[PDB]
Amino acid sequence: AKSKNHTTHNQSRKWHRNGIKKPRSQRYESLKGVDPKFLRNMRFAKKHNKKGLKKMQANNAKAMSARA
RNA sequence: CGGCUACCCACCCGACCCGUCUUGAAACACGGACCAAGGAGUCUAACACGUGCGCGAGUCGGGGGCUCGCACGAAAGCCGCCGUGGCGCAAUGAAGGUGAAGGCCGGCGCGCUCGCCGGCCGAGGUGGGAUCCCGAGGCCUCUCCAGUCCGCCGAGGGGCACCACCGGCCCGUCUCGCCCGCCGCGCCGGGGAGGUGGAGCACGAGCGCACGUGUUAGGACCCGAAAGAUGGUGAACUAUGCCUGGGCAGGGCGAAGCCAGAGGAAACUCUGGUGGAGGUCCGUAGCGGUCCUGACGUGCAAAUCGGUCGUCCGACCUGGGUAUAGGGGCGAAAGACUAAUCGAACCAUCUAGUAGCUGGUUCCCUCCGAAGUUUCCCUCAGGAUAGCUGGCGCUCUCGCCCACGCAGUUUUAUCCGGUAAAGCGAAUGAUUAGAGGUCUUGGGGCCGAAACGAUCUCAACCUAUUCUCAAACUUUAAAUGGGUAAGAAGCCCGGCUCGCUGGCGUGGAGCCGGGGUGGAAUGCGAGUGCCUAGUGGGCCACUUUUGGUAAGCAGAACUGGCGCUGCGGGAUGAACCGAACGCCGGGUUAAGGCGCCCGAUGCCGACGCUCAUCAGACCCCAGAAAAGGUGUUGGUUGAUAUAGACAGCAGGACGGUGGCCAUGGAAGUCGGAAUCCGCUAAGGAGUGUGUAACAACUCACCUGCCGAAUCAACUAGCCCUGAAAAUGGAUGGCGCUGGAGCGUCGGGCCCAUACCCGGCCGUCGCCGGCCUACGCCGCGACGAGUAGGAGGGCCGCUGCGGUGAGCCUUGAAGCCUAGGGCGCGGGCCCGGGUGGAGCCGCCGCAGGUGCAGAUCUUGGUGGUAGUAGCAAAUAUUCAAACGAGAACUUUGAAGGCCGAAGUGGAGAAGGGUUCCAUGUGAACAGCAGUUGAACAUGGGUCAGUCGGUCCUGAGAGAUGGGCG
RNA sequence: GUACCCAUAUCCGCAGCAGGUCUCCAAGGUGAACAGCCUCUGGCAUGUUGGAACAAUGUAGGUAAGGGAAGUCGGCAAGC
RNA sequence: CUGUUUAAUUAAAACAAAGCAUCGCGAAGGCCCGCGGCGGGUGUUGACGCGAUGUGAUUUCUGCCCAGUGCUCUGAAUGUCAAAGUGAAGAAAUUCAAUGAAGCGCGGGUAAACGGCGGGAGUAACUAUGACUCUCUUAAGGUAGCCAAAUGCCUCGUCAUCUAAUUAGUGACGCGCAUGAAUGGAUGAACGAGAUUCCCACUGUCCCUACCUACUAUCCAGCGAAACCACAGCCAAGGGAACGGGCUUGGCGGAAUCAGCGGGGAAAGAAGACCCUGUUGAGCUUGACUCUAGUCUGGCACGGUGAAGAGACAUGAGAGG
RNA sequence: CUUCUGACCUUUUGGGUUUUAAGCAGGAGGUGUCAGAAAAGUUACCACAGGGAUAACUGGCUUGUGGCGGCCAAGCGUUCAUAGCGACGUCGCUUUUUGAUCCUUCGAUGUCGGCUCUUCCUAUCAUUGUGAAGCAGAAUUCGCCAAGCGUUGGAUUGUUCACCCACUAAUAGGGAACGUGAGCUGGGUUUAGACCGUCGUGAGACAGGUUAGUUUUACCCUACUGAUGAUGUGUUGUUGCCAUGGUAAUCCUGCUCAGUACGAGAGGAACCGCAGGUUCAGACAUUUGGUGUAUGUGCUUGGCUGAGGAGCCAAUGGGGCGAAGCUACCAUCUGUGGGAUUAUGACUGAACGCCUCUAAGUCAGAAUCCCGCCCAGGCGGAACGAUACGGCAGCGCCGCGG
Ligand SMILES: [Mg+2]
Ligand SMILES: [Mg+2]
Ligand SMILES: [Mg+2]
Ligand SMILES: [Mg+2]
Ligand SMILES: [Mg+2]
Ligand SMILES: [Mg+2]
Ligand SMILES: [Mg+2]
Ligand SMILES: [Mg+2]
Ligand SMILES: [Mg+2]
Ligand SMILES: [Mg+2]
Ligand SMILES: [Mg+2]
Ligand SMILES: [Mg+2]
Ligand SMILES: [Mg+2]
Ligand SMILES: [Mg+2]
Ligand SMILES: [Mg+2]
Ligand SMILES: [Mg+2]
Ligand SMILES: [Mg+2]
Ligand SMILES: [Mg+2]
Ligand SMILES: [Mg+2]
Ligand SMILES: [Mg+2]
Ligand SMILES: [Mg+2]
Ligand SMILES: [Mg+2]
Ligand SMILES: [Mg+2]
Ligand SMILES: [Mg+2]
Ligand SMILES: [Mg+2]
Ligand SMILES: [Mg+2]
Ligand SMILES: [Mg+2]
Ligand SMILES: [Mg+2]
Ligand SMILES: [Mg+2]
Ligand SMILES: [Mg+2]
Ligand SMILES: [Mg+2]
Ligand SMILES: [Mg+2]
Ligand SMILES: [Mg+2]
Ligand SMILES: [Mg+2]
Ligand SMILES: [Mg+2]
Ligand SMILES: [Mg+2]
Ligand SMILES: [Mg+2]
Ligand SMILES: [Mg+2]
Ligand SMILES: [Mg+2]
Ligand SMILES: [Mg+2]
Ligand SMILES: [Mg+2]
Ligand SMILES: [Mg+2]
Ligand SMILES: [Mg+2]
Ligand SMILES: [Mg+2]
Ligand SMILES: [Mg+2]
Ligand SMILES: [Mg+2]
Ligand SMILES: [Mg+2]
Ligand SMILES: [Mg+2]
Ligand SMILES: [Mg+2]
Ligand SMILES: [Mg+2]
Ligand SMILES: [Mg+2]
Ligand SMILES: [Mg+2]
Ligand SMILES: [Mg+2]
Ligand SMILES: [Mg+2]
Ligand SMILES: [Mg+2]
Ligand SMILES: [Mg+2]
Ligand SMILES: [Mg+2]
Ligand SMILES: [Mg+2]
Ligand SMILES: [Mg+2]
Ligand SMILES: [Mg+2]
Ligand SMILES: [Mg+2]
Ligand SMILES: [Mg+2]
Ligand SMILES: [Mg+2]
Ligand SMILES: [Mg+2]
Ligand SMILES: [Mg+2]
Ligand SMILES: [Mg+2]
Ligand SMILES: [Mg+2]
Ligand SMILES: [Mg+2]
Ligand SMILES: [Mg+2]
Ligand SMILES: [Mg+2]
Ligand SMILES: [Mg+2]
Ligand SMILES: [Mg+2]
Ligand SMILES: [Mg+2]
Ligand SMILES: [Mg+2]
Ligand SMILES: [Mg+2]
Ligand SMILES: [Mg+2]
Ligand SMILES: [Mg+2]
Ligand SMILES: [Mg+2]
Ligand SMILES: [Mg+2]
Ligand SMILES: [Mg+2]
Ligand SMILES: [Mg+2]
Ligand SMILES: [Mg+2]
Ligand SMILES: [Mg+2]
Ligand SMILES: [Mg+2]
Ligand SMILES: [Mg+2]
Ligand SMILES: [Mg+2]
Ligand SMILES: [Mg+2]
Ligand SMILES: [Mg+2]
Ligand SMILES: [Mg+2]
Ligand SMILES: [Mg+2]
Ligand SMILES: [Mg+2]
Ligand SMILES: [Mg+2]
Ligand SMILES: [Mg+2]
Ligand SMILES: [Mg+2]
Ligand SMILES: [Mg+2]
Ligand SMILES: [Mg+2]
Ligand SMILES: [Mg+2]
Ligand SMILES: [Mg+2]
Ligand SMILES: [Mg+2]
Ligand SMILES: [Mg+2]
Ligand SMILES: [Mg+2]
Ligand SMILES: [Mg+2]
Ligand SMILES: [Mg+2]
Ligand SMILES: [Mg+2]
Ligand SMILES: [Mg+2]
Ligand SMILES: [Mg+2]
Ligand SMILES: [Mg+2]
Ligand SMILES: [Mg+2]
Ligand SMILES: [Mg+2]
Ligand SMILES: [Mg+2]
Ligand SMILES: [Mg+2]
Ligand SMILES: [Mg+2]
Ligand SMILES: [Mg+2]
Ligand SMILES: [Mg+2]
Ligand SMILES: [Mg+2]
Ligand SMILES: [Mg+2]
Ligand SMILES: [Mg+2]
Ligand SMILES: [Mg+2]
Ligand SMILES: [Mg+2]
Ligand SMILES: [Mg+2]
Ligand SMILES: [Mg+2]
Ligand SMILES: [Mg+2]
Ligand SMILES: [Mg+2]
Ligand SMILES: [Mg+2]
Ligand SMILES: [Mg+2]
Ligand SMILES: [Mg+2]
Ligand SMILES: [Mg+2]
Ligand SMILES: [Mg+2]
Ligand SMILES: [Mg+2]
Ligand SMILES: [Mg+2]
Ligand SMILES: [Mg+2]
Ligand SMILES: [Mg+2]
Ligand SMILES: [Mg+2]
Ligand SMILES: [Mg+2]
Ligand SMILES: [Mg+2]
Ligand SMILES: [Mg+2]
Ligand SMILES: [Mg+2]
Repeated sequence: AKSKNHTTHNQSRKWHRNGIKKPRSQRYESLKGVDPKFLRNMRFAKKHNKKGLKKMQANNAKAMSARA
């Protein structure tokens, strides 16, 4: 009662049927796992961007449109 | 005259018997004698997903009620103040409980990491994103003005679905914090800011019906066990008691008791009779069954027969009645017997019990098409999980100087490794040998009373060297290989925000706006989701490799193949070498081959080698080495030959010197040291022949005749030796020798389903037409296939609603058919003949729906075959009769057997009319029959005194009683 | 109740199956005898068929010159 | 010894058996059955009996071990000790303590109860063998006997006899792998359908076969099946699932047959009884696991009357260091 | 599941207070078969579903082990490497030893040994023909062609093997599914009974020993043996031929040769021949012996026919003789030559001016081989005979024409 124990034959020819493609990798990669201190920085950074970035950036857009 | 045909026959070539387990099937693996009918994935519940329909934040009457009692009405219809209820619309906590809105602007409180107020909008934002919109400019017959109208658009705008990310909100917890509320001021509530767990929200998509697939529970694809439980039936065989009856020829051995005689003093002894005891001896019936391992062994028989046997007054044999009943009985004990069954009887039910295990698993065509691997399991014949497959789609991309994305690939850069190899005078580990040196000893020798007093030697040590190694060593270090990059997600500029960081407006991230896509080669359409079958027993080949002596052995790596696969070669084959398959006509080739089987060299083919008394003849491959050859053929390196070798013929083979060792010979000749010189042409102070010794003689050495190559080693091609196995045999055979062998090649030639060209069918894709739009044509690329999956079937069987002014007694169904056809088929249509009363087409619908098998079930018939076989116990013959008919019936005669423990005369149990007569001879009697126990008709069993009835026995059984 | 078989053909054994089954009566000769053999009373046609011939092998039986276990696991079988 | 047994493979050396032992029990008992009752059986019985075993005539014998394992007797002797009962803490559920039946452990006996019975080293005026001596050691270390046996591996042990020759048979030897005393040892007249060897007589068992009879078998008259059967049946070699009939290449091959014969058809019988797997079972056994009838105890009821003594509690007085 | 810890935690079901219990969060108590069942043995009385995924028997690959060889030459062999051996090493062959593997069969291939019987191999024990020896003769040893023909009788053990006695010319080695069970035998192994020893507390085990223990069927096809036959020649018969197949003869002794050769002697040959024998084959029955049912003859037991006479029955009643026939190595008879050649020995003669058996040529040469002699004669053929009345016929050769 003895059988062939382990092999890796006929494995590459199975793997390359559908193809060994890459893992997609879309834009704006997943941001979990990054440094919590940096993340606590960047969240308040974003919400205060969206808070105070109206007036002076609108001024600078008017200024750069007047220049060009 | 034409004709395909399931008619028959001839011929060439191909051609092993199907189904399944299997890596492998024609297998000396299993199932199948033949034929007809039956025969296997159904139904319900539940779930998931896809599909079709209706309604839609709803939906559903499936439970009831309502209508007159009408076949189809067990239908259908209605309810809505019948929505009770299911599922969903809201999740989350263990629970107490709690429970999804933000954005934009203006202002205030220190706008302070902070809260409040006022207005408006309303599910935030970033990058892609089908579509839509706008549009510079572009183009339509003289020049001006014209409008629709035409179409491409660089670029720009809003942006569906969906994807990716950030931000927001709810609930549970954790951390840090301060403020507010007051049916009552408290170990009371409410709130804030962060990081986390959630099956969440972030404008909802379900519900009902039906169909498909898959999974699970059910007898659940079909058949299959040894078992277990419940409840009953058996002691007619057998086991053992008990009761009541029955049975056992003759003989041999000769105890107790007795008698007589003799002896003795007594005790008692001796001799001859009588006597008839024995779990006693030979042997009959009876009972058993040892041996022949005899006969038989599809028998006479599901345990017999024939010889030969054991025991027969006994623990004997035996009939009837009666008792003991299944985990129980009984057992002189063998686990034997208990109705042909016993190491747990028989019958029915639970029961269609269970099975990871064998066997089977029924119509066609089209398309796609595997795996025998990872992990886990009391897992190792199995399952779950990934991987491989198929189906269903969906989202984009095309068509009208350049795209998106991708890659079993290369290049250009750039990293990584520690194997092949190499290395030890580089570490570690082993290891050979020589040389040099003088510190250290011990040990040898010598000068010496002794002294590192001096010296020689030894080992050890060190120094540079030298030979060989390493999977568990290494400085070095390949080839093959692995990753990344080769641009708009990128550059560059400018600015805002940050509680993070901090000399610094510093760093880093994020956000916003702007600017310029031509950034290696080559090829292609890509991305993505669901469901899920089969698979989880492998094997071979090149190369690299582990264990082993080795294997057609076991175990690995990379790639291919076989399995799942044909075809052309290797004769024959799974795996080899070419090459992969729709059906065909022409041409060409591949791998191979061209004496003849057998298509092609039937070339005035090229060059050489080899003769075998066992030749040789093509990867895998199907038998051979070490060694040797003056067999021949090349080749290498030397040595001789013109001042003549080489072998052949001819001449000699001395002298100082019978030199010396000896006096056994030796005057070169068994043995010993040696060894010079002269003459020459050269002689060896003599190789040997032979006289025991003296001697002729030769060899070494020398010279003539001679005429041109010769000698010695060594090497590799063919061939030979080495070479021996069982039935007679294998380059395939026949054969084959100026080849039909070996090696080198050439020119022609042969052919596979490969390639090309052309036709035809189908699939797929890309379309085209306002012609069954589910049809029609057009274009082009392709078609293999087991397990498996889908699609189509105007394939088929049976039934139901609809329809064909369907079909038929002027002949339907079914059956047969050397008849005519169609389709690639499933099958069908017509003709002809039987046949005698129902049948089909189409659109839907619903199934107990299609046979070769399952040692399938039932029914029938073959081959074997007019065969084996009608043989245990001696045996018949003649005449006559009745009769269609006489080996068997009956009578006579004759000859026989059974031979009184019978083949006789009568009974018990059992059988039930068989008893008897008459009549028949169809079937039965295993041949026949006038016969019978066969069939048909009709008869026969007479009792106070024969027995049952009556009695009790072994026992069985009722009331009283007790238990249940 | 009373027939009949009571068994190599009326029972059981799947049957007209050499199997099995309970008892009584039992002559003459030989002989010890109901031993085996032959007759008599009393039954019977040879046991589910016949004819022709006399091969092998058989199955049952019987002899053998010399030697007497040499055969064979064994004197098994047969013979004394 | 006679007897009996596995009917349908064994006839025995097995079984019983008389004889010998051993054990329980004086009836409110032993040993059993039974679902149940003082229901049955032994029992219509009473130790010369009933019940349960071992051994197996007589004759002669019955050795040594209580360590293990059983069995048994003994005492609340004292550790362990279950319900119920007592007492304490607590609002109570509950908790704790003391007391403590059987049994277990402690102690005694038993081997005609199961069973068991050593190995070294030296040592005698030729060598060997070794009575003796020392040591470790167990509970005891095989005593009387007996043997290459039915028990002895090595093994065809060694010697003698038997035969020409003997792995056989007998007789003796004994540090006997691993003999042995009721697990019975050793003899032993009679008898074994028991097993083995040799001798005499006898013979077809043989050298060596031959013949004869009966019944078949043969042919014919009649009447006639069954097993089995993919297809059918000539061989060599090769390859192949590795030993073809069928494939390939060769050898070759005439219809239809009868009587034989057993080489083949890996013939036919039978889903291998040997082996392995199964998470398939049944017999059995015990110091496997989980239980249970039966049984031994303790408690509570049925369950009463009379007398006496005490353990300890309840109360207070006196001694008490 | 238990246990412990943490919160002024939650729930403890009509509402409260307290005990208790449940819960959240995180630590421990174990699953060593370690992703975790709680677990002893035996079956020879066994059963069931299966496996050739998996042993025992053969077959196949392999050749360590076994057996059989070859090369080199240190030595042994009085001297002397190779007459005969040969270490140290080394290369092979064999499948008759054992082992390895699991490829085939587990819905069965009957398993050891013996008896009988056929054929084959050669790695030759003897015989024929030869060569070499440390071959004087004899007796041996080693080689070559060579498997034609032989290779026995017995005691033991079941044996293969082994060992022994005796014969012999010699007691060679093997294969064919470890040939051969529808041929036997069943002694052993290998069931169920039983005993003994060891082991196990036990059911029981023991390639430890002893003993008793059912061996099935052929009529199918092929093969083989034997017998009818079948095709063509018109029929049919006689006489025959031979293609092909089969093959059988073999060995020893005595007497002369001769106690001669040879040998110091002890010892001791060979050829031709002449007698026989062994083994085998083919016959045959005059003799000898069997057989005996001419049921031939004559005794004889018991019974039967009244008795003598004649007979009969007793599964051929017994035994005494015995015809014919069948038969025996238990009687007798017969068994035979030609050719090419192998091994070897030579001749002539080059290669190689010599030599040489070889290179071309030749010769002698045998139990081998083939044929003769001897068996059977084919989908093989000859030569010859007669070739169909009766009453028409019928049938042949020749000529025809339709
Ligand atoms: Mg596997
Ligand atoms: Mg299987
Ligand atoms: Mg296999
Ligand atoms: Mg097949
Ligand atoms: Mg089959
Ligand atoms: Mg069959
Ligand atoms: Mg049918
Ligand atoms: Mg509601
Ligand atoms: Mg059970
Ligand atoms: Mg039961
Ligand atoms: Mg019952
Ligand atoms: Mg009875
Ligand atoms: Mg007696
Ligand atoms: Mg006697
Ligand atoms: Mg007798
Ligand atoms: Mg008798
Ligand atoms: Mg009997
Ligand atoms: Mg009998
Ligand atoms: Mg028999
Ligand atoms: Mg027979
Ligand atoms: Mg007697
Ligand atoms: Mg039972
Ligand atoms: Mg029975
Ligand atoms: Mg079923
Ligand atoms: Mg069933
Ligand atoms: Mg597995
Ligand atoms: Mg797919
Ligand atoms: Mg490495
Ligand atoms: Mg290396
Ligand atoms: Mg499936
Ligand atoms: Mg599997
Ligand atoms: Mg392998
Ligand atoms: Mg394998
Ligand atoms: Mg497969
Ligand atoms: Mg493939
Ligand atoms: Mg292929
Ligand atoms: Mg081919
Ligand atoms: Mg080939
Ligand atoms: Mg082929
Ligand atoms: Mg073509
Ligand atoms: Mg070519
Ligand atoms: Mg040709
Ligand atoms: Mg050469
Ligand atoms: Mg040849
Ligand atoms: Mg296809
Ligand atoms: Mg009618
Ligand atoms: Mg129709
Ligand atoms: Mg029809
Ligand atoms: Mg129906
Ligand atoms: Mg059906
Ligand atoms: Mg059918
Ligand atoms: Mg089928
Ligand atoms: Mg069948
Ligand atoms: Mg049938
Ligand atoms: Mg039939
Ligand atoms: Mg016959
Ligand atoms: Mg017949
Ligand atoms: Mg008869
Ligand atoms: Mg008449
Ligand atoms: Mg008449
Ligand atoms: Mg008759
Ligand atoms: Mg008689
Ligand atoms: Mg009678
Ligand atoms: Mg009849
Ligand atoms: Mg009549
Ligand atoms: Mg009558
Ligand atoms: Mg009647
Ligand atoms: Mg009267
Ligand atoms: Mg009376
Ligand atoms: Mg009663
Ligand atoms: Mg009467
Ligand atoms: Mg009878
Ligand atoms: Mg009888
Ligand atoms: Mg009488
Ligand atoms: Mg009388
Ligand atoms: Mg008298
Ligand atoms: Mg009869
Ligand atoms: Mg005789
Ligand atoms: Mg005689
Ligand atoms: Mg005699
Ligand atoms: Mg013997
Ligand atoms: Mg006898
Ligand atoms: Mg006699
Ligand atoms: Mg009895
Ligand atoms: Mg018997
Ligand atoms: Mg009693
Ligand atoms: Mg005694
Ligand atoms: Mg004792
Ligand atoms: Mg004690
Ligand atoms: Mg208590
Ligand atoms: Mg005491
Ligand atoms: Mg001594
Ligand atoms: Mg002793
Ligand atoms: Mg003798
Ligand atoms: Mg003997
Ligand atoms: Mg002992
Ligand atoms: Mg003992
Ligand atoms: Mg034939
Ligand atoms: Mg063959
Ligand atoms: Mg092969
Ligand atoms: Mg073969
Ligand atoms: Mg062979
Ligand atoms: Mg066959
Ligand atoms: Mg053929
Ligand atoms: Mg025949
Ligand atoms: Mg036969
Ligand atoms: Mg089976
Ligand atoms: Mg398993
Ligand atoms: Mg059983
Ligand atoms: Mg409560
Ligand atoms: Mg309450
Ligand atoms: Mg695990
Ligand atoms: Mg068990
Ligand atoms: Mg037993
Ligand atoms: Mg296998
Ligand atoms: Mg095998
Ligand atoms: Mg088979
Ligand atoms: Mg068989
Ligand atoms: Mg066979
Ligand atoms: Mg021969
Ligand atoms: Mg054999
Ligand atoms: Mg036997
Ligand atoms: Mg035996
Ligand atoms: Mg036995
Ligand atoms: Mg016997
Ligand atoms: Mg035949
Ligand atoms: Mg001939
Ligand atoms: Mg005579
Ligand atoms: Mg005579
Ligand atoms: Mg006579
Ligand atoms: Mg007389
Ligand atoms: Mg007279
Ligand atoms: Mg007379
Ligand atoms: Mg008479
Ligand atoms: Mg007579
Ligand atoms: Mg003869
Ligand atoms: Mg010659």
